[PDB]
Amino acid sequence: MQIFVKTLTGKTITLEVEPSDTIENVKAKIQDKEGIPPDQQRLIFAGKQLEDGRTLSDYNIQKESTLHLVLRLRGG
Amino acid sequence: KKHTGYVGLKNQGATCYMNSLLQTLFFTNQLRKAVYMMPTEGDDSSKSVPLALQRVFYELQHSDKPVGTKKLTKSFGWETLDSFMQHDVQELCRVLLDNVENKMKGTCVEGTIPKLFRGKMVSYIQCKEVDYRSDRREDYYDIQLSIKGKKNIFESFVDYVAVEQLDGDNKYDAGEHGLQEAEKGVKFLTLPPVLHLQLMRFMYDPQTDQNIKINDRFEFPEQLPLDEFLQKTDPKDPANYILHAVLVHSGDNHGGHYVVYLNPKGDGKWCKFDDDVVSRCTKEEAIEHNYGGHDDDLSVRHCTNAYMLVYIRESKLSEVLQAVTDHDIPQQLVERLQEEKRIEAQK
Repeated sequence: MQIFVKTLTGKTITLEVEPSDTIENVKAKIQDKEGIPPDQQRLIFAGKQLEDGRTLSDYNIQKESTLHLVLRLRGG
Repeated sequence: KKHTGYVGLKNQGATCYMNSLLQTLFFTNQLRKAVYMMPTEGDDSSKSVPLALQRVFYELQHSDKPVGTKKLTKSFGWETLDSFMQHDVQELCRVLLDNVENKMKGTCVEGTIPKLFRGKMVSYIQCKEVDYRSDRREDYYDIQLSIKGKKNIFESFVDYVAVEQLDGDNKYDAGEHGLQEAEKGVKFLTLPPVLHLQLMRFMYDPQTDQNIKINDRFEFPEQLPLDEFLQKTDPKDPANYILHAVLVHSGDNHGGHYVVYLNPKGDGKWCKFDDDVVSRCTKEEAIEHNYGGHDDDLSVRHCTNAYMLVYIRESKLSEVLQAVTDHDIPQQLVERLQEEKRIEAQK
């Protein structure tokens, strides 16, 4: 199925995925298109930051769902 | 001795990000009350995040000196060294509210968090060459706003709802129609009582694998009308928002410091909360000064600006920011806490 991701540049890109794909898989597909290292990626959907290890069907992410990609501004 | 009326939070090492969030949620009065209400009687005071939050909130509300957060980090299951790692405050917010929301499920305060922070959006897709349209409604607990090239929050929302072209490399999958060119546009169905805005102050630079923070100037107002961005507006409840808190990040994401400015009662009377130090400030110090974009400047001033914003809906303000008295705190809680101020005494 095809899902969307709003990137850092504010543009919406498509990703071809399967319900059983892991968040790590998704982050991987994003690196291919946007070139951002997975370890820097934070995926936000339905108010939740997607957890590595879980899958898309775990978050009921269906076709046409839009994920939101953000990075980090760490501070202490 | 000092006059703010409010107390700060002690830094454990690199927990400024946690302290800013805690003040932010502590002054979301309606949520604080809901947390005081959680059933913590039979909870292990070393594993319970809800008991830890209740404790931190109670202290902030009654103490007259900085509040510690060690029991909070302990209930997260962290070891001492974990308090020495810097973190993103919006990330902490997503993870924390989710955790507290789940813990509230099954209780009398169940659903409180979605009620305060969750909204709904509608995504419209349409094929340019084939007559086919498809919608998708999605919840959200905060909005990431595009900053680059945007002068203010209005241009940013205008950009958020702007229709986009699903072109070439990102053509839309219609189904029996295969990959087609289409337009995607997003609108809001609802905006929550408490609105969290994450300012997209980043860009990834391929020639360093690094996130280079965007410190450009970006204006946000004290009063924020958002009816323009709702699919359908309601006369008895315009989406008029009032600025409540400004979460400020200072530095590059190679080390930074978090601070939060709030006007707790939503009355324009601002204070700056920098870890253990709470001080009264002017509106400009909390607002304009955190717009950013002070370049050619060779100082920290250029990299110090708003990252996360908190607005409260005008119509919900008196409820969300309703005064909290001891009357709102369960005897069971007060007593358990005071029995701790004891047990930590005779030992």
